Amino acid sequence: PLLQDGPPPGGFAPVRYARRISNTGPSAMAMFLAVSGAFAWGMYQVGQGNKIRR
Amino acid sequence: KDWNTVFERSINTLFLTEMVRGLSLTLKYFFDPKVTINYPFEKGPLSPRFRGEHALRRYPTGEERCIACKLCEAVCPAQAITIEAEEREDGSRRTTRYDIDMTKCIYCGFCQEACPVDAIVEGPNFEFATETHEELLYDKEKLLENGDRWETEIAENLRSESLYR
Amino acid sequence: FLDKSEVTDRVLSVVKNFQKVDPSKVTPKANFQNDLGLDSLDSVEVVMALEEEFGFEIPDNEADKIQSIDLAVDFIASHPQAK
Amino acid sequence: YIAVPAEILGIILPLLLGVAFLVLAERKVMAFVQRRKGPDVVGSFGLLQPLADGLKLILKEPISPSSANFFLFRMAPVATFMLSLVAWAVVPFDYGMVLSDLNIGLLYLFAISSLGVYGIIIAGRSSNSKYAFLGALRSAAQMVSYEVSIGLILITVLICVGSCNLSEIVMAQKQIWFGIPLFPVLVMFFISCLAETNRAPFDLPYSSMGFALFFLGEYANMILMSGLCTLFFLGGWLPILDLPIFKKIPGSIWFSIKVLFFLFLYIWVRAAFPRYRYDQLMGLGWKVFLPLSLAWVVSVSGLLVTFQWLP
Amino acid sequence: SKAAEFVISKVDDLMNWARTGSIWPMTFGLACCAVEMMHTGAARYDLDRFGIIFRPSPRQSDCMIVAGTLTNKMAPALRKVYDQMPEPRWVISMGSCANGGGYYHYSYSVVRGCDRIVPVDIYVPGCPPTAEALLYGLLQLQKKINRRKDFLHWWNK
Amino acid sequence: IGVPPNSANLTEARRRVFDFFRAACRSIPTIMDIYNLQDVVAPSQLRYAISAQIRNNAHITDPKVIDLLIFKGMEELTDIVDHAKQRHHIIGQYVVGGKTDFLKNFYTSNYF
Amino acid sequence: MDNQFIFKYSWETLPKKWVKKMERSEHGNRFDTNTDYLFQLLCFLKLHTYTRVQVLIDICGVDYPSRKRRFEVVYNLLSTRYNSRIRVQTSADEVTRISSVVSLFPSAGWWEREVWDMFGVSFINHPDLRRILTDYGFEGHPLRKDFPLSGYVQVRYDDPEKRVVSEPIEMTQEFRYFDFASPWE
Amino acid sequence: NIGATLVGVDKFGNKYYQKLGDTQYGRHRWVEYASKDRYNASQVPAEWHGWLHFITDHTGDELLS
Amino acid sequence: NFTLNFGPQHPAAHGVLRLVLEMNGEVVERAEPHIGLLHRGTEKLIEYKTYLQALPYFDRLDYVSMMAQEHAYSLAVEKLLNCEVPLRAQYIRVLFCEITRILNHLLALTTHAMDVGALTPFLWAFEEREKLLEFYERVSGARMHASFIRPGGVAQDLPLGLCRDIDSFTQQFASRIDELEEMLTGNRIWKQRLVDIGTVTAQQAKDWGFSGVMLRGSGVCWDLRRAAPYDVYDQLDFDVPVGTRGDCYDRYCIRIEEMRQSLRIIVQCLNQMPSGMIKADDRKLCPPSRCRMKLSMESLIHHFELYTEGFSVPASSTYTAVEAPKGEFGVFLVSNGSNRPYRCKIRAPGFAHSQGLDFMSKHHMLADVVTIIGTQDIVFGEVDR
Ligand SMILES: CCCCCCCCCCCCCCCCCCCC(=O)O[C@H](COC(=O)CCCCCCCCCCCCCC)COP(=O)(O)OCCN
Ligand SMILES: CCCCCCCCCCCC(=O)SCCNC(=O)CCNC(=O)[C@H](O)C(C)(C)COP(=O)(O)O
Ligand code: SF4
Ligand code: SF4
Ligand code: SF4
Repeated sequence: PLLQDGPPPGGFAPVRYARRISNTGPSAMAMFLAVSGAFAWGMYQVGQGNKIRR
Repeated sequence: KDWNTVFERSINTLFLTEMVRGLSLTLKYFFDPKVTINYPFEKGPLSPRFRGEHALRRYPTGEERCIACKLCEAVCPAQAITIEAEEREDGSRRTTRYDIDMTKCIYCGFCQEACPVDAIVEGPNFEFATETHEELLYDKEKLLENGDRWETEIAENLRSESLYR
Repeated sequence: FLDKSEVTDRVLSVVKNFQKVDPSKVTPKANFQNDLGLDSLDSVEVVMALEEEFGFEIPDNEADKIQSIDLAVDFIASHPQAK
Repeated sequence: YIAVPAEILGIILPLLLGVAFLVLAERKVMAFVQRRKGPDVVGSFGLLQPLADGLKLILKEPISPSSANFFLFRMAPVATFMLSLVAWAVVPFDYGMVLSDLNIGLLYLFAISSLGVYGIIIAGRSSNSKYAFLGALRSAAQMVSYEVSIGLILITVLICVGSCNLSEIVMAQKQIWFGIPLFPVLVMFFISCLAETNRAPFDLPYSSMGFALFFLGEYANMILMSGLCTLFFLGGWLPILDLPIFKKIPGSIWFSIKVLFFLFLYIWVRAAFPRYRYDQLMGLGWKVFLPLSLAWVVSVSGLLVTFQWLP
Repeated sequence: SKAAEFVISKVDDLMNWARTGSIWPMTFGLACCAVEMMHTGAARYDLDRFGIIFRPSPRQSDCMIVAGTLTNKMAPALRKVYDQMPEPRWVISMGSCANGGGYYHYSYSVVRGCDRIVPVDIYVPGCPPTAEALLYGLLQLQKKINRRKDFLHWWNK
Repeated sequence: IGVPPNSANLTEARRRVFDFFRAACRSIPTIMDIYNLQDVVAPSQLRYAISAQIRNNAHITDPKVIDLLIFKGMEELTDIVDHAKQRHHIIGQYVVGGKTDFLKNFYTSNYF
Repeated sequence: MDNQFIFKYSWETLPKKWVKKMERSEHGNRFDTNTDYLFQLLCFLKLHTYTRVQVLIDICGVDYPSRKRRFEVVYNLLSTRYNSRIRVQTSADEVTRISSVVSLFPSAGWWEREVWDMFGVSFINHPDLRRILTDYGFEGHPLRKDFPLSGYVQVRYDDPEKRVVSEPIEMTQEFRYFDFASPWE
Repeated sequence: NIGATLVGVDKFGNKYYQKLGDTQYGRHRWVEYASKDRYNASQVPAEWHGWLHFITDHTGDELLS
Repeated sequence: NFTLNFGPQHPAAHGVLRLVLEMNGEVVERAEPHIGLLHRGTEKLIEYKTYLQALPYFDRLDYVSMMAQEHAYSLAVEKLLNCEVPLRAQYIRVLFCEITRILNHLLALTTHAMDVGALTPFLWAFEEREKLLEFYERVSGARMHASFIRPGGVAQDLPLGLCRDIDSFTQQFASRIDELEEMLTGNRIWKQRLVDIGTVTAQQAKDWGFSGVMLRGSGVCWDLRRAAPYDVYDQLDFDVPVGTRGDCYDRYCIRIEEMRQSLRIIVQCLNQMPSGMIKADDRKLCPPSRCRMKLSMESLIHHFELYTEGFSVPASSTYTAVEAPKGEFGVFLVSNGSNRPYRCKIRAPGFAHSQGLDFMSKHHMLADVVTIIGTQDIVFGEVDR
């Protein structure tokens, strides 16, 4: 009939179709410092524990 | 290139920073609602145009709509329909044999859209798996039983596409 | 080199298996297609039987040259591979 | 002294039940990750599925492939089952809850792990399929190449403890867990255990009980390597480092929790990443892990010696 | 029969329960019905949830779903694969092509039904059958398995 | 390698016939090993079978038809050399093998 | 670039003895050549600067049992540079060997094998001309008009023989041919 | 079956439930079969089959009339 | 060197794949694919059917891209009939062809990733595949084999909510593609298993008859929707992605970009779709309305003749090709003036792609042959008819 399937008046909403970036990270600089500090402090604590065990 | 860039891309090579980004996505999908359905209890959505099990309809007075015109048999691309007809005692044009090979049927709906009296339709039923081959050789009695069993749903669907067909 | 006796026996024995070749006519000098009235298919079948009783091979240019059993038995006696 | 078989049964049968439920847990966790549900019809939440699987593989009326010596083929799964279960006699679950307290436990574990190569090799040759033979040879080479790095990481851990007793390695982490300082070592050990078990991106690959025993041995190896990962780096049965008010929880629960965490990491890693190629497995395992493990051994030994922090 | 009618019944029920709860089909994907089988095992319908997991080799599979057009050149391989599965085995025919030739029934290079090569236990009609139609077919196969009385018949002979 | 160009006379057709027959003869030992035909058939019964086929197709005088026949025979030989065909197929094709014909046909069926 | 330009250019540039029939229409510019000039024509149309046809789309046969030269072999060609399509056709019967074009277009091997399998047309200098689609040991060429739709043989499993066997065809329901042709066409 | 509304009851005793969805749907039209003996996997009459499969919005009690 | 056989009967790799590999060591020296296991005689069966009766055969050729083959067959019939199609029908056909392209690209990408070993993206993609098969199941009555596109116009009109639901789908398909891309594109294992694998030069692609993603990965900017546009494709804005190295990674990136552009085209088709009738007004070639056949004599006569004899195509022959998701899908239709096609060759892109497997895989590892096979997006329904 006169009522036919189609877009509503004014058209549909605009939609994104391109890739969205995602900058989710702890960073290159931060991770190295965190791991190195963990290594140093952990080795110090391991030495303390070894002293107590001795 | 830059020492900063070399350091940045060497850290990402060693710290597996492009795999943590995939682990995070998989984990985020771990804590999420599932989209699986309990098939025996809840069924997937369908459409009124769905082409399932065939059914032969009859008039509300109790007379079968099929007039043995063989117009569905000539359009069937799979040659799955065989019709035998003769003049009934009242002189009406009716079928004596109307059998459909469900093992040849391709469920295209050409027979449904070629019937001039809406006698043969494809109902919403899709759960009719059989344990034997010749139980899939539907005949006139089986098709009429299908039509009587699915009459209300078939009528509602045909009412729905009255605006489209 | 090989002695004439064994090669003559080996060429006189296998030729009697064609269900038409006369045993009385086969001899060290008896042409296949001419003296025995054979067919060209039999003319190549005799050569094939020569390489059916041994593993050596006859090139396609060494089969249609001379259809004589005397030259055939001479060539067989000059076959180092056989014994 | 007749109660030792009771202890062996009590450590063996729950291990098999845990292996079956680990297979179920893997098939459930992958389903949850991929936006579906695992087996749920059989049990209340699928908990009865492994029993149904067991009765199925038992009741199959199968035929023995006697197209071989029939001895090595039949005993290769038995041998790998031997090796997979025998390593659990030394792993401690709490302070005094170890079946066999060896003083050479780390080396005994290394020996048991190195002797696991024969089962797959014998199964590969005994099967007359040449292609299965080549696949078994490749798997054996991979297990070997990563067992080297596993041994080097064991050296890294052993330097900081000073004893091969497994129950003392845990007690050496009372101050802090070894996973905090040696975090790259922990990551390398986990990846090597992934490659050792023929699992994760490192997983390149007959019927009835032979394949059943191989499957059970592989999953028992997975559980054992998760236990080793939590035993050397996560403090074993020791509680959380801070907030010591929950001490009412038995130490055996913490070991179980950490093992379950590592098993979840196995399932997660296998679900999240694609497969490696053989020409890349060997290159990676011989060029990225051997040098790194050797360098970490050198660095840890040099740092401990320099400041006299040795055991 | 004071306990045989009871104990044999219970052990046979246990056997049937195990076999229905753990079915390992071997999907024999041949044509567009393979897409429907992949959709059935995906997240929406979750064929795994009933215990069904597909297998690559016939050594470890107790069911075999033939879903696609069976050609003359492929039938020997079909039969060879079927002959390699262990004894308690079932065959499910999926789609019109596997049932009776389907839309290529009158072709010169099509086997008019997989039941001419292997014995079929369940026929699933459609072209292609709906994924829920395949679920119904597997449920019907389960219902048929529960009808088996292996231990009672063994006792009665 | 490539399909040979079409022949121009009957002599070339005969030469190709002989070449194909020799190729089939050299192919006999390979079939005896690929298929367990050792204790099945003599190494000359097959040779006679190919000879009989060539002889009963020997009334052709068209070189193109002879070339097509040779090509089809070579295709069949190549298929048999490979494991493509089943074992009983060659044994079903390559084996050498009272009132009146009319009355037996009459007793059988009306359609002769 | 277009059918109006390619037609005139090939009318002028091409040697006259090659092409014997030229249609210029919207359905497609066709060339009909003798089977002994096909390779030369396609080599010319593959190398010439203004007719750079570098893609052979497909090779198909058409069966005309009423003609003396029964089979029609069609070469659909595409020129990516000039965005144009050219169709070249030849005619051959059941016992003549036409030249192969695998030398010019390497992809022609499989379509030539398919044409030989479906129609029985043999190609000279084809590296390996064997059936590609039909079953092993298939006898007859199905795409011919005289070949029955259901074929001559049928396949079933023989339990005593313990293998899948081939038997003469026997339909449980024959193909029903419906004659819808009208006398007022 | 918790936080759900019972749409209607069938002649076989089957109960039909419905829940309201917002953006992703899930467990919004299902049946609690009145039987437990394997439930035959197909016991929904024609008047309720359309409602279950989202073919029609009529419940099935309204489809009868 | 020895002779190897990969016949995977399980559809974890196609299903009817038969490769006879000659391997020297771990490398493969030649790959000879044995086809014919799915040759069902489709080409010969077409000659025995009416033009209407032969339409469903094209659904089952490339059964991952159903609407693409129907579009080509319908366009060939219209070309041989000179039948004009209304604008709304053209927009519907373009919309559903792009939906089909998205479906095919999703299935290809994730079935290829599953062969490599990435199990997760497969189910994530089949969720969206189910969502789009819902749209097919709505307009037609079949989820997969929808005989919707027909030579005259389209089979029947759209339901009420289809446009709204497709818009809702397009609102999130971009994020779905983004997640799938995040799983695979940045991963180092995925790069290592595709980069420099299956390299093909542009000259090789042209010589071997490559088309679609296979051809465009080598740098050749050849799209049939822009070189020989059909329907309303010249009124829509979309880019054509082109590769730079020709390896399997460029193929994957182009397959992502093509699916994004198909989303863009779908949005444009939804926004610009006009109103009007969906079939040609020449009822001598299209069925009458069900209300008109039961009320008018000539409409009933047309219905009877169409559904027994069908239309008769004037004697001619032509080749029409469309841009199928796999590549260039062509139909060579020959008509003798009757109601049945005289000859109908189906030019399948997968034929020319599986023919070229021999040279792409030469001197490659055995584990790279599965990636080379999966990057071509081959289904055997079309390879052997
Ligand atoms: C509480 C529990 C916490 C979690 C515990 C478990 C941790 C693991 C969790 C899962 C992590 C992801 C697992 C993915 C498994 C497969 C990953 C293998 C990939 C890989 O091997 O990367 C290689 C290089 O990176 C590598 O080398 C990787 C190893 C690097 C180890 C870290 C070394 C850093 C040293 C820094 C020292 C600084 C501190 C001391 C001063 C190849 O990569 P490629 O392809 O580029 O080939 C290099 C050519 N050149
Ligand atoms: C296991 C092996 C598989 C393959 C086995 C072979 C299967 C196919 C067999 C070939 C079928 C054919 O018809 S292929 C061979 C058909 N070609 C001819 O028959 C040529 C006409 N014959 C003649 O000219 C003469 O009679 C001649 C016989 C040459 C000699 O006689 P002369 O020289 O005196 O003239
Ligand atoms: S649905 Fe199609 S194939 Fe089935 S009977 Fe009707 S016309 Fe024939
Ligand atoms: S079902 Fe319809 S089309 Fe078929 S014979 Fe009966 S009235 Fe005619
Ligand atoms: S039954 Fe239909 S969908 Fe299934 S394989 Fe045959 S033609 Fe394809």
